[PDB]
Amino acid sequence: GLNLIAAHSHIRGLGVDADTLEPRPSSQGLVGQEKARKAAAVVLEMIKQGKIAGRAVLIAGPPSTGKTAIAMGMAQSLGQDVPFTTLAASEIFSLEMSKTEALTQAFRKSIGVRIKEESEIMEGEVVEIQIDRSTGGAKQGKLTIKTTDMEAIYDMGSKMIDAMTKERVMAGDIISIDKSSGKITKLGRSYARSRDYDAMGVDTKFLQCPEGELQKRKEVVHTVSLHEIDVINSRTQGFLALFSGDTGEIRSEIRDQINTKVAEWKEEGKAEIVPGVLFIDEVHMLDIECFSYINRALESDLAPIVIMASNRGVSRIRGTDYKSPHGLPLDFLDRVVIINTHPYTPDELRQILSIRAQEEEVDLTPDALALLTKIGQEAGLRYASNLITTSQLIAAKRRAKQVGVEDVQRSFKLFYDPARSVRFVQESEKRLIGNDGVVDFSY
Amino acid sequence: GTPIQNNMQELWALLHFIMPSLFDSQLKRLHMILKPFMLRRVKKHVQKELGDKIEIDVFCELSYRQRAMYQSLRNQISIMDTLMNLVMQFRKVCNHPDLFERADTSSPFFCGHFAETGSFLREGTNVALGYSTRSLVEYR
Amino acid sequence: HRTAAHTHIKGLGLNSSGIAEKQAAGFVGQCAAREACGVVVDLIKAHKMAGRGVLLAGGPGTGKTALALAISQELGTKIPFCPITGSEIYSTEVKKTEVLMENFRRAIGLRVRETKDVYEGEVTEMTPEEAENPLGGYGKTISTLLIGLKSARGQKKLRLDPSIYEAIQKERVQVGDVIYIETNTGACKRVGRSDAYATEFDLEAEEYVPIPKGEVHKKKEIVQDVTLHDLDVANARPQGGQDIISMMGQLMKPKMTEITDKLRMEINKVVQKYINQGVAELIPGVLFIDEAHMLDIECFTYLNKALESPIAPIVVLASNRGIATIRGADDLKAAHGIPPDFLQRLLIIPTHPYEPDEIRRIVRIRAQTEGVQLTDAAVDRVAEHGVRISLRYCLQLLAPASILARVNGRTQVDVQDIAEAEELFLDARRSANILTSTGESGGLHGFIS
Amino acid sequence: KLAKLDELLRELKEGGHRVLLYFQMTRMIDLMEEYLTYRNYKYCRLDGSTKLEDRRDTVADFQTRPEIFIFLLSTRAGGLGINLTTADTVIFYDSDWNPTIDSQAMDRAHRLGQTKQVTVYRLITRGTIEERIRKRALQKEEVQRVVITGTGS
Ligand SMILES: Nc1ncnc2c1ncn2[C@@H]1O[C@H](COP(=O)(O)OP(=O)(O)O)[C@@H](O)[C@H]1O
Ligand SMILES: Nc1ncnc2c1ncn2[C@@H]1O[C@H](COP(=O)(O)OP(=O)(O)O)[C@@H](O)[C@H]1O
Repeated sequence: GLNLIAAHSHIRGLGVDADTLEPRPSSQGLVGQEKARKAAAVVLEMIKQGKIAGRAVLIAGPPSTGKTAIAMGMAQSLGQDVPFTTLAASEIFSLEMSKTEALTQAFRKSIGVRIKEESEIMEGEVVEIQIDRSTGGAKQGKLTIKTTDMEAIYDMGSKMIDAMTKERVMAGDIISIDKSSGKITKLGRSYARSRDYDAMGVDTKFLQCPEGELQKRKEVVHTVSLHEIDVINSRTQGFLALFSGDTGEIRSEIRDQINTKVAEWKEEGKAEIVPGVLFIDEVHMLDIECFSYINRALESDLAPIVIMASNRGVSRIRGTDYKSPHGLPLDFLDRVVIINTHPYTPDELRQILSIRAQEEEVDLTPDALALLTKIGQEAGLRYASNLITTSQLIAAKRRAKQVGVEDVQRSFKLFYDPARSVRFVQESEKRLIGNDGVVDFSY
Repeated sequence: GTPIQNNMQELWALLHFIMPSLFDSQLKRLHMILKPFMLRRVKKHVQKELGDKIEIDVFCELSYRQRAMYQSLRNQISIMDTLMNLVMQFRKVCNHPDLFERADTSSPFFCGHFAETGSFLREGTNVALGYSTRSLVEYR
Repeated sequence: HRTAAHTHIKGLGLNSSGIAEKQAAGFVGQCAAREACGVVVDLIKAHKMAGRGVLLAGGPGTGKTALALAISQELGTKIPFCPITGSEIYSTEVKKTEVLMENFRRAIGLRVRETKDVYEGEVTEMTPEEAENPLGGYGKTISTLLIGLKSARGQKKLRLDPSIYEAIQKERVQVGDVIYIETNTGACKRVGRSDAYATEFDLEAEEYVPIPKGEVHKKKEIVQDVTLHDLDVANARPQGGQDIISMMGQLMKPKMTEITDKLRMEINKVVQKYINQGVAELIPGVLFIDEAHMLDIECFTYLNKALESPIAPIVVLASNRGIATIRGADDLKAAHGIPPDFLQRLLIIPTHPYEPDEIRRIVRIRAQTEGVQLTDAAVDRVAEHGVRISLRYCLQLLAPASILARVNGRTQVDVQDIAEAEELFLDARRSANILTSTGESGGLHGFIS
Repeated sequence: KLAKLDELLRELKEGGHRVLLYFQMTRMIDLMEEYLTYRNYKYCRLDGSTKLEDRRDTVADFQTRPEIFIFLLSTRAGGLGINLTTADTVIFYDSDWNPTIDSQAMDRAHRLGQTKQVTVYRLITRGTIEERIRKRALQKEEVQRVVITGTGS
C-alpha cells in the first residue's frame, strides 16, 4: 500500500498480558524492557480508565533503548478509540503563535468529545429516473430504486431533483442518500448495467447490488477534540484552520465557554468526554517557559495524561544557564514519575534484529545473524538494523537468495558506524573544518 | 524501373511470370542469362540534359518533446528479453509527437470529487450542468 | 551549453556487479564511496523502505556534492530528488520544522491518471435567466445560463449553474467564441473566436480558432506527476473551485502556512484511495540536505520524529566538519557537526582526499568538459596547484588561462598562460599572506580588522 | 523535422521553388495539412484514401498553375504514376525502407520534360530509428547494383 516499512513498523503493541500486566519476553514486536513495559502497561490502564487527570510520565534512557518503541507500543494498544497526540518538542517554536498557545493546542487535541448520532440513510441501485423540466427545470421527477430484496418508486421534491442532476445520477448507479440532509453519494456502478456506461473506460470497476432494506437507521459515532471545537469557533470558517494551520492565538474566553458547554453536554448525557494522551518526544528541547506553563496546565480536569522521552544526562536547561537531570528543571520533575529503559543483552539484540529482518523481506543465514548481533554489541542496535537493508541489496545484486556473511561484510566495509566515523574525523582532523574554522585543502 | 527489389526469388517471380517454361524454382552468371529477357537503359547514357539528382541528407535533430517520448519508448528495448511494434512507434515520434499522443488543452491535477458522465449517448441535446465540484478531504 | 562545477559528473560509474570502475562517468576515485552510493541508489529504486538516513562525511572538495548529484543522475527523472542546503530551512513565513516537512513531501512522488470530463464548442447562443430576490438586499441574482455549444460533429444546449456562469463571466465569453468547460473544476477557458468570423478588421489581436473536432462532450485521460507536497498545498490554500473562498484566494498575496499534521494524514488517505483504485502509483524519492552542519538542534530533534513516518523519503546529508559545536546547542560538540543522538540513525559514507595522479586525471576530465585544450606541461602545472593548494583552485584556473591563451592568439593553453593566471588570480592562502603582511601597518593603507 | 521543414519551406518559397512532400504515414499528411492551412501556402493532397477522379484533377491542378506551392503526396499511392515536372524540389519527410520506392517518388519529379534541376532533401533525424531505415535503404541500393548492371538485350 501507501504505508512503507519504517523504523517502528514491527511494533504491533506492548506485548503484555491483559490479565496480570506481566510483559512477555517477546511478543507483539517488543523484546525485553520488561520492567519498563510493565510500567507502560500500568499507564495504559490509567489512560483507558480516564479517571486520573494530568499525570506526566517520563521515559528516561540512553539512545536506541526503545523509548520510542514503547511509545509506539502504547499508541498501538490504545488503537483508534482514544486521542493520541505525537508532539516533537521542536514543533512548539511556531512563528504563527506563541509557545504556550502551541502547548495549549497540543493539550486540547488530546481530549476527545464523543457524540452518537443516528440518520436514516437510503441505499440501493437506481432502476430509473425521470425528470420533467417544464423549461426552467426540476418541475417534478420520479426515482425507482432497488436492493436484491426490495424495490420502490419515490416522488421527488425539486431540491432532490437538483441533487440528482448535480451528481448526474443515472440508471445502474448505486447510490446512498443521507436523507436527513439530502446529500447523495455515488457508491458505485452495478455490473448488471455495464453496457449502459458507454463513457466509462475499461479501467472502471463495478459493484453488486446492495442488500436488505432500502432504508436503514445508521448510527455514527463521532469523536471531536476540544481543540477542534476551539478552532471552529475562532472565525467564520474556522475549521479550515484545522488544515491550513493558520490559527492565531485563540482567545481564552472562547476556550472557557467551550469548557462550560462540554461539561453541560456531559451532565445532559448529550456527549461523553474521552481523555487521551499527549506524547512529547525529546521533552528536553522545551524551555523553562514551557515547563512553567506545563506545571499548571496539568492541573485541569481537562488535562490528558502526558508521556515524555529524554536521552539527556545532567544537562543544560534551555532558556537558562544551569544544568539539571534529564535536561529538565527540578521544579517540573517533582510532578513527574520516571520510567527507565536499559541497554540490551546480546540475545535481546539477536531477537530484535531477527524481528527487523522478518518485518523486512530478508532471508538471513544464521552466521549473518550472529555477525549482525556482534556488530550490534559493538556498534549499536540501529547500525546493525541499517545493515540488514544494505546486505539484502548487496545479496540481491549478486543474485543471491540469502543474505550471507559475505554481504554483511560488504555492508560493514562500505558504511561506517558512529565509532568508526568518529575515529575518521579524529584522524582526518586537519582536512575537516574544525571548531576554529581552520582547514587545510592541500595534499 | 526497379526489378531487383529485396532478393532473387522475388525476381524469379517476375521471370517465371513471363517464361514459366524456362524458369522454375554464383551471382556473376546472372547478367549473362537475364540478357535475352531484360532491357535496362539508364539516364546517364540517355536524356543527358536531365542533370543529376542533387541530394541533401539533412541529419536534423530531435526537439525536447520528442526525446522525452523517445527515451521512455527506448527504455522498452532495455526491458525487452516487440520491435515489430516499436520501430513504427519510434518512427511515429520521429515524424511528429502529436501522432504518438496529441497535445491538448490542459490543466493542473484536480484533487477533488465531481460527478462524471457515465453515458454520452443517454445525455441528449439538453442537459443541466450542476456544480458538483467537491473536496476529497471531507471533515465530518 | 553553460558549464558548471559538476557538469562532468554523469553517474556513479559502477559495474553491473556494483563495483566502481576506477575512472568512469566523470569520476576519478572515491571508489568505496561510489560503491556505497550505488547501494543507496538501489535502496531508493527498491521503493520499499521509509526514512533511512545517509551521511556523506568528508572534507571540503572531496566530491560529496558530486556524489549526491551522481545519485540524482542514477535515479533518473522519474524519482523525486529534492536538494537543499541547511541554510534554506530558516524561513521567515513559517517555523523551520514546516519547511522540513514540505521538503520531505516534495521528495515523495505520485503518478496519477486523471479523467478530464469536459465540454467544447463554438458558442452559438447564450441567454441568462433571473431570480427576483425580494429582501436579500443585494438585488437580483441570475438563476441559470442557457448556452449553445456547437462542434464539428454535433451540438448541445447547456443549462449552467450560476457558479459556472460566473466562470464564463470571468473568462469574458461572447457569442461566436470557442470555449472549454472542465466539469471537474467548473472552470471555463476561452479558446478564441470561431474561424467563421476570421477577419482582419478588429483592432484587438483575437485568436481565430477552428470549430472543435469530434463531439461537444468529451472525456480526456491525462497522466499527471505530483508530489505529496503539491497535494498538501492545493488543499491548504484552495484555488480550484468557483466558490467565493477559491475566488478570493486567487486575489490575495501568496503565503506559506504551517500546514497541520491533520491535513497530511487526510491526504495520505486520499492518496491511498487513488492507489487502491489503481489510478496512481507511489514514487518515493530522496531529500538531499547539503551543508547539514547548518541545521540546528531543533531541526535534528524534528528529524527524529519525521524519519519515523511510514512514508518518509530517504535522506542524504553532507557534512564537512570535524569535532564542532552543534548550532543552537552551544555547549554540545560532536563529530560532523551532527548530534550524537541523531548520528546513530545514519549510515556514514566517508569520502577521502585525492592523490596527485587522481588530481591530474580530474584536471584532464574538467579541461575536456570546459572544452579547453592543454599541453601536458600545462596539465602538470595545473595538477601541481591542485596538490599544493586545492583541487577547486586549480580547476578555477582553466577558464582564465584559456582566455589569456586566446588573447595571445594561441588556441592551446600552455604553461605561460597558467603562469599568468596564477599571478592575476590568487588563492585564499596567498591572499591571507598579503593581509597578514600588510596588517602590521595601521593608518590609511591598512586592511580593516 | 517540422521545424527544419518550416525553415526549408520558407527558404524555398522565398526562392520561388515548388515542392513535393512524401510521407510514409497518412496521419502525418493530416497534421502537415493543418500546419499548411495555418500558414500562407496554397497546396494539394494525394494519398491512398482519395478517389481516382480526385487524383486526376489534383495532379492537373498542380501542373496547371504556379500559385500552388506544395503537393502533399503519400509514398506508395503517390510515388508510382504520372509526371509532376513543374515541381523542382522533392522532400522526403520520411524515407521508405525499400529504396526503389523513394527512387520512383524522386523520379516523378526527375523526368523527361523536367523544368529545372531537381534538388532532393531527406529529413533524417540523427540518433533515431530513422538512421536504421536509411542504412537499410543504402545497403539495399548497393545490392541492387551488384545484382544488375548493363543494357541487356
Ligand atoms: N525492546 C524492543 N523491541 C523491539 N524493537 C525495539 C526495541 N527497542 C528498540 N527497538 C527498535 O530499535 C530502533 C531504535 O530504538 P528507538 O526506540 O527508536 O530509540 P530511542 O530509544 O532512542 O527512541 C527502533 O526502530 C525501535 O523500533
Ligand atoms: N572524483 C571526482 N571526479 C571528478 N571530479 C570531482 C571528483 N570529486 C570532486 N570533483 C569536482 O571537484 C569539485 C569539488 O567537489 P565538491 O563535490 O564540490 O566537494 P564538496 O565535498 O565540498 O562538495 C567539484 O567541481 C566536483 O565536480
